[PDB]
Amino acid sequence: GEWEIIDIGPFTQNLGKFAVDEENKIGQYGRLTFNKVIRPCMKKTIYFREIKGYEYQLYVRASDKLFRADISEDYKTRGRKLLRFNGPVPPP
Amino acid sequence: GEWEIIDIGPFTQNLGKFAVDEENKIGQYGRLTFNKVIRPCMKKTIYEEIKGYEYQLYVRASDKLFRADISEDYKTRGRKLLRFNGPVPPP
Repeated sequence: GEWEIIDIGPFTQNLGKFAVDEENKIGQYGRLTFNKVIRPCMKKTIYFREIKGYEYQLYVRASDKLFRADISEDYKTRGRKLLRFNGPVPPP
Repeated sequence: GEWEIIDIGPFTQNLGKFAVDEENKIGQYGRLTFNKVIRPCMKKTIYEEIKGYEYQLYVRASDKLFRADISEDYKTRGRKLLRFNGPVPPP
């Protein structure tokens, strides 16, 4: 399964909040305040045709800094895990 | 304008080599050897009438992964390495 562009509406925004909420448990940057997920947002669907889960890559502004966050999502349960959180990075 | 994922092929391979060739002029990572373009490759089309394009690539060179952004001018066809960051983790 491949990567595709997705929009930055409510579902993506809540992915962003998840990422920042998970990074705040780790503490690597000190306490971040979620601002917004910006374009572009990418999803990889991991797989007759049957979806197992997804991988999201997002650019998340928090505390007015840009970070790159990768999130895995389970298709059946919608359990969610923060795989990576990099930055600050410049915009794509 | 819009971002899109594009297929990996000869075009991306040449952008990858360009990035590494340009970064080697800068010198920030020493002499890098091009290895591979890894998925995905993203392109943005910028409108003014087309003004130009912007590429984001994940480029393996000297067995380290870097993120490279390349701009391309529609009228001149000139290309520039805007940045080359890393090592970064895989997408």
